[PDB]
Parts: sequence; structure tokens; C-alpha cells
Amino acid sequence: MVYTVSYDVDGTVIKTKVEAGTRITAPKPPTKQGYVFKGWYTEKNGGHEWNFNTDYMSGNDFTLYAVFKAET
Ligand SMILES: [Ca+2]
Ligand SMILES: [Ca+2]
Repeated sequence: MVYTVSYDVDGTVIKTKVEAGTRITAPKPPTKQGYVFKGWYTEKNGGHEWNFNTDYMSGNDFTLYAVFKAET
């Protein structure tokens, strides 16, 4: 089974197809001027960080959301 992982970077979404039960290969990390990339999360707010080393592709399409933190 192959599903789509959508990568959403502040609403810009890129779709990649991934075989269920395999590890997902992370994209090159996004960048945002004045901000720091904090990782890919299962929700834009209130989810958890996907760990591409430990995590396995689900048997469904899903979206990973880039989270950024302002530089301080
Ligand atoms: Ca946004
Ligand atoms: Ca949420």
C-alpha cells in the first residue's frame, strides 16, 4: 500500500507518495527568514514531532506541518 504524505510549510503543500510501513525519508528542512525550523509535526498546533528515524509510514494519507519559531 502507497499513501501520500503532504508536507505543509505555511500552507504551501508538497505531496510525496510513501509505502505504508516504511520509514519516510525527510525532506530537506525548510527555512524561514527570521525564524527557526522546529520540525515536522502531526498538526500545525497541538500535535507531535515526527521523527523520521523512529516513525513508520501509516496506512493512510496524512499531512506533516512545518513548525517555526521566531529567532529570539
Ligand atoms: Ca501558516
Ligand atoms: Ca490542532
